[PDB]
Amino acid sequence: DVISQIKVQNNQISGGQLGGMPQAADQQLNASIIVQTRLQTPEEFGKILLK
Amino acid sequence: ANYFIDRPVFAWVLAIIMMLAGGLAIMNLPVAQYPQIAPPTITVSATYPG
Amino acid sequence: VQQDGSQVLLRDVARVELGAEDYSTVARYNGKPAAGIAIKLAAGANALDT
Repeated sequence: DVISQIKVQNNQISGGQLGGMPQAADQQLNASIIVQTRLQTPEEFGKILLK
Repeated sequence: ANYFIDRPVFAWVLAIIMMLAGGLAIMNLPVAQYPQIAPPTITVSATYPG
Repeated sequence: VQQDGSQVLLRDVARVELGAEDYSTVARYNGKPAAGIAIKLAAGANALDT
């Protein structure tokens, strides 16, 4: 359970782009989406939710 | 050296051999705009969709 | 498959279309859609006959 939770909560989820090819006409916004990033400090690791 | 003056046929034969070798070279010699000037570089490309 | 019995298909939830792999490039030749190829020659080859 600990290994699976670490794998789930220490991932590199690729959100994508808020408006990207093929985009709609008259589209005037383009930005990247950030969902998750890999943890960096033991304090963050110790806060992983097991249950 | 100077001994070709006594033997014109040897000089003419050498000239003919040179011309034939040059024609053979021109027949099969690679041509290009420029030779390999840039140092070799290797490119590694990876894609992570999204 | 629902309890009613009607079959749920992919076309019922999505649009399936023969599209492109990479959509992030618009290539136009004189304003018209186009695609190109670059030929990089070989070593020991004749650039004229090639």
